[PDB]
Amino acid sequence: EIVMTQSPATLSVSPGERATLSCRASQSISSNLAWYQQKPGQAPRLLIYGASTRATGTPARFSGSGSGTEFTLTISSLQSEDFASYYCQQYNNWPAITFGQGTRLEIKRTVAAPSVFIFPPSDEQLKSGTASVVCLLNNFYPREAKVQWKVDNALQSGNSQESVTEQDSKDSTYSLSSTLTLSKADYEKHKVYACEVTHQGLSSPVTKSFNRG
Amino acid sequence: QVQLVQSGAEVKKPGASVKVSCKASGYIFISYFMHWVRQAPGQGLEWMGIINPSSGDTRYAQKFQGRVTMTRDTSTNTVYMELSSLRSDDTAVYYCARRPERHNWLDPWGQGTLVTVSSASTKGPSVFPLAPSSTAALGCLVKDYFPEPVTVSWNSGALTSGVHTFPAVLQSSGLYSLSSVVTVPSSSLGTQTYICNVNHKPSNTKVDKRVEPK
Repeated sequence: EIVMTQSPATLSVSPGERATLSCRASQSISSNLAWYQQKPGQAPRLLIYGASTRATGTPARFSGSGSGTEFTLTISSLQSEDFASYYCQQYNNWPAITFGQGTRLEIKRTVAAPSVFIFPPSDEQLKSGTASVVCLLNNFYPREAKVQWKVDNALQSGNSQESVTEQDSKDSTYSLSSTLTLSKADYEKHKVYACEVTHQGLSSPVTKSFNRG
Repeated sequence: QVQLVQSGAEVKKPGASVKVSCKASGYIFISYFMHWVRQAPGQGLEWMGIINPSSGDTRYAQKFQGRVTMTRDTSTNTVYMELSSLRSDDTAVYYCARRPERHNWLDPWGQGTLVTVSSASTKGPSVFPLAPSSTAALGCLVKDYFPEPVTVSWNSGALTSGVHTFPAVLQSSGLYSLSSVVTVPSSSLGTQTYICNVNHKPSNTKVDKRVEPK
């Protein structure tokens, strides 16, 4: 019944600068707050407790101030291994603990426009009752990218799925894929299949399309 | 040293029950409470409850009071979390965490156990190629498998740079779909063999698809 609300949901900041997250409590928890870092595919590791006390092994660039309802974690000089997810946790009344929603820390880099590609259904997949057209947005930044599908200029709605990868290790960019699934009957009934990409690194939307055949 | 080791991943049909173990090593099991929390990739961490190993006394979060039962075995020094009436939003990673007075902040945590809630049956992934026409982008749509995970390596591990393997998406069928795509110099196709090797260990599947075009 005490609720913790995490500052912004996501934060991108250039490596080596400063990063500030803020945990908020509906009920005053006095001091009484911990922080956790978690890398993807791994469990959360303890970072700070009692709002300000670094945990064993927690480096000195991680600090935290609090007391009351609003708290703050600060990382001075970002580092490669700090970009991860961060959760605050409360223990105001003893056994009951509630976590925050989380703030994901991302690497801020230069704007990069996506390299777009489109791929028709393979002639082994049409032998069943499905057809999949795949649109790839390779190596772009920031995360924000709006891809739309149009078949015979008919704008598709609620029949594509989007998946974005984790920030690349060498480039710190993202890649994205929009997969549009149709029935084979619906696929061979139409000719022009187009994927239009909108991104802040693009002077104008990039339309990559093909014809059935 | 301080180590929590839980059981492996499990797949449940809706409405069943799941029992996750958590074995301690490197400390006095009888002296430190065990928390269970969970993480679904639609929210953050959800605390499930607290058990006292020496006593076995429990207190559960209001959200789970009734469905969850926490137990322990002092001999084998293991905590158990049992969740019942499994609905489809209970698929998540489940963590046990040791509590280091009135200082409740959890450290260390277990490896986590992935529990999937679905009535889909074990199924091999069907592989389809993503050939490039006019650097070039080639790909592999591994489609309609259950359960996760899958392993995709290009060229039996030969080509690695430029490879982007996408996280799996759960389709309306209840089956998963994911694609892997790599960029290569355009002149290299017509000269070099680019194979997409996927394996699915849950369902005896080892598929190799040559990904060539036009």
